Amino acid sequence: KPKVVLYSEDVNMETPDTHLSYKPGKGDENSKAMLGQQSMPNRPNYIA
Amino acid sequence: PVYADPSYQPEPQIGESQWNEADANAAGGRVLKKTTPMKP
Repeated sequence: KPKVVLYSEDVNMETPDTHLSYKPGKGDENSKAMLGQQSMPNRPNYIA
Repeated sequence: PVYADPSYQPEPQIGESQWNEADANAAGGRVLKKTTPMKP
């Protein structure tokens, strides 16, 4: 009998104000290693 | 076939790069001999 249910879906994934501070390797292919990517906020930039 | 240079390797400030690492089959690290006083 099922104990867990996951409603899987695709989303319009974005990261508008951050960049990776760490990427396991080359190529953006989903993998177990990619679970450890680290994100970092982009530098502030005031314009006026 | 390169081994760690015992005079400075392994370097205490270098470890694994990800939070989800697979248990290492072989690991290394430094340690202080019993002749060195223990301090926090």
